[PDB]
Amino acid sequence: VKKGFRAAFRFQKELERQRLLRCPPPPVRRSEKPNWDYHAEIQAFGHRLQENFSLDLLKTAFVNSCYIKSEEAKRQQLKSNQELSEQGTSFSQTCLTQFLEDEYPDMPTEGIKNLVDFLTGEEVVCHVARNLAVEQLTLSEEFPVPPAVLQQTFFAVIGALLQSSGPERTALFIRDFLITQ
Amino acid sequence: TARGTPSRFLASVLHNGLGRYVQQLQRLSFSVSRDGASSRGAREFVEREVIDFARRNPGVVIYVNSRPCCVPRVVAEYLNGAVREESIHCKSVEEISTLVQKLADQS
Amino acid sequence: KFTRSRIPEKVFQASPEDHEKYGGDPQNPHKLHIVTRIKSTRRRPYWEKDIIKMLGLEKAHTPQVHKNIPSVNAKLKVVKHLIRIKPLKLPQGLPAEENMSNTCLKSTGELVVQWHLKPV
Amino acid sequence: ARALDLLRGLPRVSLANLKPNPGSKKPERRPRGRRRGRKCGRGHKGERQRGTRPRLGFEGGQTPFYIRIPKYGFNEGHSFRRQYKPLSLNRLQYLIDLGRVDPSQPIDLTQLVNGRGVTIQPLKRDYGVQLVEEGADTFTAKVNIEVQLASELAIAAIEKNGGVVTTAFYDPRSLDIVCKPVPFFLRGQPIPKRMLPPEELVPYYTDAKNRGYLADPAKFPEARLELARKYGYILPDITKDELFKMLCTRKDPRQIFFGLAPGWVVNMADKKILKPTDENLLKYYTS
Amino acid sequence: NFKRISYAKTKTRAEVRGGGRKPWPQKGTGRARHGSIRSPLWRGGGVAHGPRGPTSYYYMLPMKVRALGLKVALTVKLAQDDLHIMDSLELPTGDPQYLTELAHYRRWGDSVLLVDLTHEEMPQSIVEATSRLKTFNLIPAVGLNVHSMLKHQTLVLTLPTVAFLEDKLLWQDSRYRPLYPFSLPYSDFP
Amino acid sequence: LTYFSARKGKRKTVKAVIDRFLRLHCGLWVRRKAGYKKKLWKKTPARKKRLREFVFCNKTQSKLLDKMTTSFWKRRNWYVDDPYQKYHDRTNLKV
Amino acid sequence: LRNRVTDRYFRIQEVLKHARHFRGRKNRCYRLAVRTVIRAFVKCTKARYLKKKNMRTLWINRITAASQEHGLKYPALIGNLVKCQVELNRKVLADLAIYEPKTFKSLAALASRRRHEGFAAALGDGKEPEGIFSRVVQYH
Amino acid sequence: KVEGDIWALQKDVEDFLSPLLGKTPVTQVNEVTGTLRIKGYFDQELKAWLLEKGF
Amino acid sequence: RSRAYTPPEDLQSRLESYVKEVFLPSNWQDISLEDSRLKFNLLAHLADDLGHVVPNSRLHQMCRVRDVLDFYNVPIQDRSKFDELSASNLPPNLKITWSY
Amino acid sequence: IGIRLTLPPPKVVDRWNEKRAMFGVYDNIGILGNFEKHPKELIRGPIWLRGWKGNELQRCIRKRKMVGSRMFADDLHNLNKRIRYLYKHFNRHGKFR
RNA sequence: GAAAUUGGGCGCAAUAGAUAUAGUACCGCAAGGGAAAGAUGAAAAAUACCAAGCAUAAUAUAGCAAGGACUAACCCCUAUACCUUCUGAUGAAUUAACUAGAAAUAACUUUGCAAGGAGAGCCAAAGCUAAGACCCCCGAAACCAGACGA
Ligand SMILES: [Mg+2]
Ligand SMILES: [Mg+2]
Ligand SMILES: [Mg+2]
Ligand SMILES: [Mg+2]
Ligand SMILES: [Mg+2]
Ligand SMILES: [Mg+2]
Ligand SMILES: [Mg+2]
Ligand SMILES: [Mg+2]
Ligand SMILES: [Mg+2]
Ligand SMILES: [Mg+2]
Ligand SMILES: [Mg+2]
Repeated sequence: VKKGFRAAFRFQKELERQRLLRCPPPPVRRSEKPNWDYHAEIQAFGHRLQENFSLDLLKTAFVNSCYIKSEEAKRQQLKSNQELSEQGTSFSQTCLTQFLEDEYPDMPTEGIKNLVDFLTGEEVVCHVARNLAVEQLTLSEEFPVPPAVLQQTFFAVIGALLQSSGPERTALFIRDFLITQ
Repeated sequence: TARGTPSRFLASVLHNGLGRYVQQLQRLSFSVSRDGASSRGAREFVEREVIDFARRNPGVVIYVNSRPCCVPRVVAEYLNGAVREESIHCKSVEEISTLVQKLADQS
Repeated sequence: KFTRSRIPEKVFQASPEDHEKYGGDPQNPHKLHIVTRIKSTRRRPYWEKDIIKMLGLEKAHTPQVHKNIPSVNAKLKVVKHLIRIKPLKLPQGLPAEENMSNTCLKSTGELVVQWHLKPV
Repeated sequence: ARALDLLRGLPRVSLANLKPNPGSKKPERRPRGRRRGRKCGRGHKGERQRGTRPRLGFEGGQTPFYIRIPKYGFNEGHSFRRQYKPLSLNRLQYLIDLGRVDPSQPIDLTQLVNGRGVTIQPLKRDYGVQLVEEGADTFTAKVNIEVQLASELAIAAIEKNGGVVTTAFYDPRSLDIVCKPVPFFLRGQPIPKRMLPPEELVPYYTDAKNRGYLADPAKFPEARLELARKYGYILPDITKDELFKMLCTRKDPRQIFFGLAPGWVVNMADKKILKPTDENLLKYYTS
Repeated sequence: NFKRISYAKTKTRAEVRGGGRKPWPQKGTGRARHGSIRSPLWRGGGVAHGPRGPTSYYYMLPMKVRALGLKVALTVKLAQDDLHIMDSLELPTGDPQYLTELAHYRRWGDSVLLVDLTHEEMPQSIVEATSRLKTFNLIPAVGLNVHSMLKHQTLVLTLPTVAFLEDKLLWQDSRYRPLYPFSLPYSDFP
Repeated sequence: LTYFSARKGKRKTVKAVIDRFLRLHCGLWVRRKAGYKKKLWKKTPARKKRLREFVFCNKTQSKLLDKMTTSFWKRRNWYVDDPYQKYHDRTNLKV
Repeated sequence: LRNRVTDRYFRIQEVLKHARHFRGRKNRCYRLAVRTVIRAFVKCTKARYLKKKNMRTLWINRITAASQEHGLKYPALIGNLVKCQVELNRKVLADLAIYEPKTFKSLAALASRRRHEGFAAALGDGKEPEGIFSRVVQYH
Repeated sequence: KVEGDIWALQKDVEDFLSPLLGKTPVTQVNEVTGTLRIKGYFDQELKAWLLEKGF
Repeated sequence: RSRAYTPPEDLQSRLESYVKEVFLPSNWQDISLEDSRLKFNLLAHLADDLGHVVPNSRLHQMCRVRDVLDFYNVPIQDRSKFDELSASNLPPNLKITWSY
Repeated sequence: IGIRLTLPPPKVVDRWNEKRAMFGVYDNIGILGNFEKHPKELIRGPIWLRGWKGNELQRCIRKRKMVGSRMFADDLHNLNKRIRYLYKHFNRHGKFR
């Protein structure tokens, strides 16, 4: 028994690290960990992308309809997402067909439809919105945020930027995140 | 060495310069002891430099936790979900400012 | 025994064939040498190592300006196998205080006092 | 000071703030690491790494320097030679000017110790003070000194100004009681009688030229007259002025302290003096 | 450190028990040459350079440096605004909770060093109040030091202790070199 | 020499050194020259005049003699009629 | 033992995180892993010079191969592109050789054109007009 | 025993001694203890100088 | 009993009124406080009134009335650092907690 | 693996103990109690090292002459052998001389 | 190497600290030498993760076993094991634990005071006082004294 405390503390934490690598816990969503202020971080998501939102409208862009239903399942013991996502995916489909009809005039429109259904696919939009902190702000039922839900929240964020600041700034947004894919 | 370490190819996160530039640093989490000689330079960093820093980039959300720590830490979280936990243990304010700007500038 | 080598004076007397070979004039000679160390002082005697330290030639391939006076020429005659000597020729004048910063010594041996980076 | 005004704004000094004066503490060099220990300071394995280099002065086999040389008596009788700490007159004028030695009293050796003008140590066989002629010019003091040796020019410098010099003698026992008298009156012994000089020094202290305390008080004006003629000053008469009763007081031989007598037992506690009245003790102490 | 005495002692290779003859001979075995089973390489052997005996770490600083250290502690406590001077340590009641409430109201600190002039003449109420408290400590003025001025946040003098400290510490300035110790009698010292 | 005695734990002087040398208080060790009373019948009078001299010591000889004696011997000595007393303090050095 | 060492698992583990991929007992035993881990770090730093060297000979092999496709040799190509004040380097020429072989073919045409002007200029000696691609751009 | 601003005393000593040297004397203030340390013996000149100043 | 100090706006006339009530001439800002009763009455009235007392570390520094005047018009404001940081008009992305 | 798996029981240290709160008192009993005691008369310990500092050979010499007559028999014997060793070491072995 | 004379723990905590759980086991004719080791819990009237070593999981041309790398483990290229002793053979299976620089004369650095310093003794022609900072581990044949042994 070697007297002292610091080697036992360091060894105690390395044992904690091998406990975390041998049997890691299932990943918890970020709003259920320390250092979360939801409102401050929606505002940070606004200023991060270099645009302004009406913050309540972006807040409803992150609130799904599954979350309200399981939330009211939890009440017994909020505007949904679908309007903004409808407007956002209608707009982004027609503006992606604008860009891809302008810069590729010789394409068949079957090919423009398959390009646009790539740039609004679940693989692309789910790969984009996991690196723009959309997934951390999504109020969803289950974690990880399932890909149809997160596609819906991403186009809800496009709809909220549309009602915020018009069609030109969303056209620059869609240009800078969906077309660069 | 290179054969013991993993390697990777040079990349960006979501084509980070093509359309626009996005600050890849989401959250900083300072934790600073109130009474404690290791977080002295953290204390004088919160008092002097963290508000100026928080205004020079508003897409970064900064949490100063200020608990009784025995080693102070900064925990940078990035947009692609990486976490860099670095210590600000026994550092001056200027060394902490170059460290925090180092974490801000990178991805 | 290996000793220090004197070199006789007929070695250092130019011939008019050499004035035809190199570009020199025996009347009105040049003022400044450019000396450049191009052969290491290691595996050389310690006196030659010292003369290289006095002349300011511890870096190889770095030019140094000297006077064309017989004392500096005596030290240069000690280490003439390690160095390279060119006359410092000056096409325009020596630089005044206006042109003091904007000079460049070219590889020909000339020192130009206006160094633009534009083609002619 | 701006510095205590700095100490307002700083945290309180504790046992967690203290730090030595930079430069005080060299770091301990100890043989661990690549530089402080592989051979650990000793070099290659010989006799100086093993630890066994021979004594100081061993020259490896030739006869050592400190033994090739003839013994000569530089230090032959060193611990029986007498030593006398100098007191220059520049020093004693310095003591008189700063109030440390009162010249309106007799200046025995106790008064030069209690003003801390002269430190003499009776072990390491100092036999007292010798006057030193340094500072004889610019010595402006009427004084009465009792100094165990005195050069003629120092007698002249004192006796010019109206002074009196006498040269007393002290045993190492007697001198030791004279220097620090107060640790003798805590010793409980009666005051002893100081002994007369040895045969070397009886011709010193019986001569009136060097002002011996065993010499005539009938040969002193001849010697004071002779120095006053030699060094060119008109000899002032001590008899005229008002300090004459002070400038005449001598303690006789076989008296160590000034107003006291041998055989007395000073009781420092209740401030008394026990005096003996037995006749055999009085024959012994007044001898 | 001057009062410190370390009682750590170990056994050297000569003091540890047994080990007087060679374990195996010098040459024939293929084992290492050893001379005792108690040399410092052996499990059970002596310690080569361990602590030896009671060692005392005694040293005196000169008394002018200790006295100047008491001065420096007093000016530092006054300059940090931690000196408080009373006229006497006489409490209206002898409970501890009165004195902790008083020290909390005047924003003194966690720990208070009360200093009175003598140990005989300390008032009974401050003795009963501070003899129970862990952080409020009565000390005579003779007992004043520097470790316990820095250990305590506030320091509380009375006016007789202040005149005492001025007398005892302004004495060290303008005093002669000693002929003999000051416990012995002098013309003017006590 | 003895660095720590068995009785006192003090340094000891080498008494050969005291018996042969003279420490002046500035640090200079005076010695006598070797052979100054030997075979004088075969020595030239210049050499006999050289041998009867009080010769100072080297620097390393001086530091060797300092290490071989103790602080009693390094001490001011205010003797009566000392012959060497005018040689103790070092006058007018420019180092 | 007054203070014997508590923190020794971590010194060992500072060495052995570098040896986790060795063979034999070198990944396990500290005495063996120190000699091999030190020796691996010495190789790791002396191999910076060999990385630079081996890339350059690799580029000369690729420029050699691709210029032999156009009849040139490597000394002809590099010499007569220096002589055209085309101060491309070996890395860029090897990468153009792989990825842009028309630019490499036109650089081989510019270097063989300059090579022939060097031949015809250094054949008909004396004062003559210089070649067209033989002209230099003076910088002052 | 210098009590006060030692940098004024270093300026005035350095202005006093530089005619006796040509150059400014090379000194060292020790602002903590309050000493001032000059190179070369100038004890009698500084004692006379400080008696002139009134200290 | 809280160490916050906010200097009054009539402090010139109040302090001057105390200087007259301890005494009185013109140029009253240059009155020396060399008398110790005068200093104790003046600063005792000011400490009784304003609730703000000259500390021991400063008490020898006022040798004129003007120095007490210059002392009683610095705002000594005392609150915790949690109440200083959160009142320093933080940006909307600084979030400060105090787990105490 | 000589390292402990559970971290040790906590070290409760009372800084306001009797000994710690009154440490250092009467270190200045000489300089402000009229020099009646020395501070070296405050230290308690072995009788041969109350107010004395020496190296090991001197602590052994002083221990032998100050308490050695009533030391135990084989402790006195071990101590004479230590003085004999430490004598033969300090005086004959070392680097600097 | 005198003398006169003077006057509880900034310990250890099971290879440590005692040899000691025991002068026991064992070894020796004897004197004599001399070990090792234990860990639950409040209650037993409650029966994890980590050394080396292996196993899960044998191997694939080539070579101090790595490094540069690489899409890729190997293949390509580079690379005369470490300590110590010599100007340039020794020792080590491996892991864990243990295991080797000890003295403050003089000088220096930092304070205090300063023609004086020092809490007597001691030094002093700027000194003196205080502190910091310098001096290893193992290994013979032997010699002597006293026992135990035919
Ligand atoms: Mg033994
Ligand atoms: Mg042996
Ligand atoms: Mg043991
Ligand atoms: Mg005795
Ligand atoms: Mg044991
Ligand atoms: Mg055992
Ligand atoms: Mg294992
Ligand atoms: Mg190979
Ligand atoms: Mg072997
Ligand atoms: Mg080990
Ligand atoms: Mg038989």
